[PDB]
Formats: sequence, structure tokens, C-alpha cells
Amino acid sequence: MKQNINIGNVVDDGTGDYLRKGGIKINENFDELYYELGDGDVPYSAGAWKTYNASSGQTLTAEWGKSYAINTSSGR
Amino acid sequence: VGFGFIAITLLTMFINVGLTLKHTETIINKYKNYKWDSGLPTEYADRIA
Repeated sequence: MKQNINIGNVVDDGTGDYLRKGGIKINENFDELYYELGDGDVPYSAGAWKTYNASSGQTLTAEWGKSYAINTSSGR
Repeated sequence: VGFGFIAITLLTMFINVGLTLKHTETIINKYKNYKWDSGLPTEYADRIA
């Protein structure tokens, strides 16, 4: 999303730094990049990861990707 | 002179426990602590070596 803030003086002693105020910033990042996938969770990166377990209900729901049933036997 | 007079025993321990319980010393030490509110410091001290 290419809009993110890096929080204030970065280095050493100084009188410069952010007022504890930063977290407000660091608060926003996690917001924004959570609003990245608002509900979304792709399987594709992990897509085959999950289902290997037996008879998996394997809820990916409301958002997520899940499954293989890789070795099968799964009746998945 | 007309009564039976038999002897029997009883024992009384009188355990004295309850000495001490002196609470010793109570000790408390204050903290400067850190919350995300924070805000402007006044100068600084120490902070590294």
C-alpha cells in the first residue's frame, strides 16, 4: 500500500525522538496493512499447508485459504 | 476411709507455638514506568554506556 511511517529518531542519545507519540504512528501501520486483507487470507502461499489432518472440517471461512488433503486418506 | 480410691493419669502438652510471627521487614520500591502515553521528557540521564 506504499504508505507507512517509520517512527522517529532512529539512532542514539540525542534530544530528538518521538514524544512516545510514535506508537500512534506504529498504531496506524498495523491498521492499514491489516486493512490490506480486511478479512482476506489467501491459501495460495500456504495453499496446500493445512488439510493433511484426518477428515478435516478445515474451516477456511469468512476469509482464509486452507487446504490440500495432501496425502489424502482424508475424506476431506 | 470408706471409699475405693483408684488412680488414673491425664497429660497436658501445652504446646507453645505462636512465638515469632514478627512480620520481619516490609519493603516497597517505586517505579518510573512506561506506558504508550509517555510524552516529553525533561532532558535525560544515564541511558547507556
